[PDB]
Amino acid sequence: ALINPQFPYAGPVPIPGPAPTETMPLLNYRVEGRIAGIQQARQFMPFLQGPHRAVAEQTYHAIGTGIQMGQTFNQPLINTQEG
Amino acid sequence: APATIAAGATGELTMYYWVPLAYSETDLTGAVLANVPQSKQRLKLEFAN
Repeated sequence: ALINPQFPYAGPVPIPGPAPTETMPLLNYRVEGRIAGIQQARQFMPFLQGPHRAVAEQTYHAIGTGIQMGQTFNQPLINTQEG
Repeated sequence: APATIAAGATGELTMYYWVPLAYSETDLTGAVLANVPQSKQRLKLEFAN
């Protein structure tokens, strides 16, 4: 702010002001609020809580069976070298 | 300004006036502080007709 003498800035907005209204009042709000609809315990989703496999491992079962059977052919006898 | 304006002619004139507030460029006696109010100045001019 600058004040300049001799033209000085009025020393106030004075008493000639026009009170325009008495509408100043905010009427307090008084209220009762009830949000009470029956609630049912459940919601349907496509899927909740699953941690789906991105790849599975290979998996398997097992079997064996049979017996011990055989047809054989042997090497001929040979002269013994030494000993 | 043309010394004479003959019948049917149009003359062109130029005039300058200095309206002083301050006495001179170095003597500010009479100068006006105008940055101190919103109140307006009035420079009234009445021209020839």
